[PDB]
Amino acid sequence: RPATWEESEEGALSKATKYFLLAEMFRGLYVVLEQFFRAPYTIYYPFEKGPVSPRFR
Amino acid sequence: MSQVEPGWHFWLGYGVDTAPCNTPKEKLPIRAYPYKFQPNYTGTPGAFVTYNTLKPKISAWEPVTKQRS
Repeated sequence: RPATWEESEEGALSKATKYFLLAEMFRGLYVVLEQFFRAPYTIYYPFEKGPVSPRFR
Repeated sequence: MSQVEPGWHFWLGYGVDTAPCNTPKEKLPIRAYPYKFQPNYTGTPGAFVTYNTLKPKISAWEPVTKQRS
């Protein structure tokens, strides 16, 4: 059955803090920022080539 | 990238672990003709001009005349 606002295992003030302070949104911002400090995948093409196989057509 | 000789075009590309510098003598191709490396010449006078390797299928008559004797 759907769950009403009663039968809630989360207080109103706590979910209001998550509402006003944008919790998941800051978490997404941080997950994007973690990539800022990771190695870029980019290969400089005219000077470095990509993967080729014997079967290539 | 057309200026990269073959063999290196494969080594550069992670196809073979051994360069054509360090390849054995037996894996190298045998050539009875001189090797000429020519890169892509597009945008230049050296661009490839395609043509028909054949001649016309129907050969015409070269007219020759005879007199009424």
